Amino acid sequence: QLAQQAHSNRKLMEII
Amino acid sequence: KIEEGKLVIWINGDKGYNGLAEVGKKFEKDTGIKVTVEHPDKLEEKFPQVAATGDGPDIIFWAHDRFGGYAQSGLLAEITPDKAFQDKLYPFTWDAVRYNGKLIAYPIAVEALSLIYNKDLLPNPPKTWEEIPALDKELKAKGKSALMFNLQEPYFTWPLIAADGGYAFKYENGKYDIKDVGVDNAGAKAGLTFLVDLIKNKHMNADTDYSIAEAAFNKGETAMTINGPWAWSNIDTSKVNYGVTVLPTFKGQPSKPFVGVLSAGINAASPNKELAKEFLENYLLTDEGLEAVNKDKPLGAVALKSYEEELAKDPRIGEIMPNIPQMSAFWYAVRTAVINAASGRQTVDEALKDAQTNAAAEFDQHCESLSLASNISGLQCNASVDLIGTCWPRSPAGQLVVRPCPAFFYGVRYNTTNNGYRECLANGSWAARVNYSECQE
Ligand SMILES: OC[C@H]1O[C@H](O[C@H]2[C@H](O)[C@@H](O)[C@@H](O)O[C@@H]2CO)[C@H](O)[C@@H](O)[C@@H]1O
Ligand SMILES: [Ca+2]
Repeated sequence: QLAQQAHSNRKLMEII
Repeated sequence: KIEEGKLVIWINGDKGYNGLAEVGKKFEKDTGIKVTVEHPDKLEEKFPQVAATGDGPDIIFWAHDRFGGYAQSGLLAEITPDKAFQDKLYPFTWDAVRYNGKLIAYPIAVEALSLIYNKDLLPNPPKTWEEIPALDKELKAKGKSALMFNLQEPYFTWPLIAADGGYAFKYENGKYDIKDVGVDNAGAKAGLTFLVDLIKNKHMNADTDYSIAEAAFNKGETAMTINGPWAWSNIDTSKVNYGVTVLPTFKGQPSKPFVGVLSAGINAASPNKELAKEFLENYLLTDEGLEAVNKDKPLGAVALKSYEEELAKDPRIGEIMPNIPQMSAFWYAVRTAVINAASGRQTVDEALKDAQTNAAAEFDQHCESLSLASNISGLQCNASVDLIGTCWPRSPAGQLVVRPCPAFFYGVRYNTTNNGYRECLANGSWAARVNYSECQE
């Protein structure tokens, strides 16, 4: 869930 | 590119465009210049989109509140009527189309919303908003309703929002204070709360648009509507027996509709400016030209003195709007607030709090302070907070900028020893994208 929260953060930072 | 040697005119489809086209046909017969009148939906937003490319109509017709933004974008030609022509129109109409010293449009008509009512259903119209819920109750027992009007456009609800104290921008020190917005004060809250309550109690439907309201009034289903003089022509046809009167009071205070001056601007990229001036001054702004338009759809009150003297006898026949560039932010703020409050998506409080922010959207603060020891000559990117919450300082154009990674991001630890990277472009805009690849989890 946190490691998933991290993988989901990556995708965000990658766009922004 | 705009075609030389003809005139293309844009006017909203609710106005007397067929009457305008007849003035155009006379201009054609006398000059051999084709005049084409067009009426695209949402023209007020389409005009700046098309015109900034050097395309669009020769002449654009809208209420004056949009024209300051157009002029600041360089989209409008300065107009050049002689003092004698200027004298034929009311002073205050010229004031409405003056922006930063210059006349930017010709005033045509003065537009104000009124209460339109069905005399057969309602021989005496209510003097107060407060009596409308009871009236609706009586009318519902007969399978009718008291009131339907366009809830989708804030122009129609503003009169009630403004009645007890709402305002757009405050006139301070001889100018509109763009920081002093009044969409979220007690009076605005009270007006909008009333509207939401009308809806909560099923006296009105949140989804009512222009067409539901017009059809409802004209089929004899609702006793009242709110609209401008352009709408009268459609009622005339319907043979509902209608009256027109002042909007009712709220908490004992008159309704306060924002008044528009329908105005005609000349596209700065037109190669037909002298033709457009001739058409406007010598054909449209005459008794005969305005009569041609008025006969199609009523103009209400007009800028031209000689013709207004005839019209003022009509029994059927409130503040002038600013023309400032911030008016479109204001209208967008109120539109959003009204739709959100009416549909229950937000409370009145929430909606109008967001409206205050959006109306003053040109104005965050903390980021600007955190690098005010800079003195840069030439192009610069201003202090800006990115979508992640990272503060980018005021930087020279043409430079890569380096800021540490956020300590927390969505409640997540990051090492602030790592950096993110953003280019301040050669033109002084920030690159749209930030490189955050290095901020490891
Ligand atoms: O509703 C926001 C809208 O209000 C005014 O637009 C009026 C226009 O003045 C009238 O000529 C008529 O056509 O109806 C419009 C509303 O449907 C403002 O002029 C406009 O800028 C604003 O967006
Ligand atoms: Ca429309």
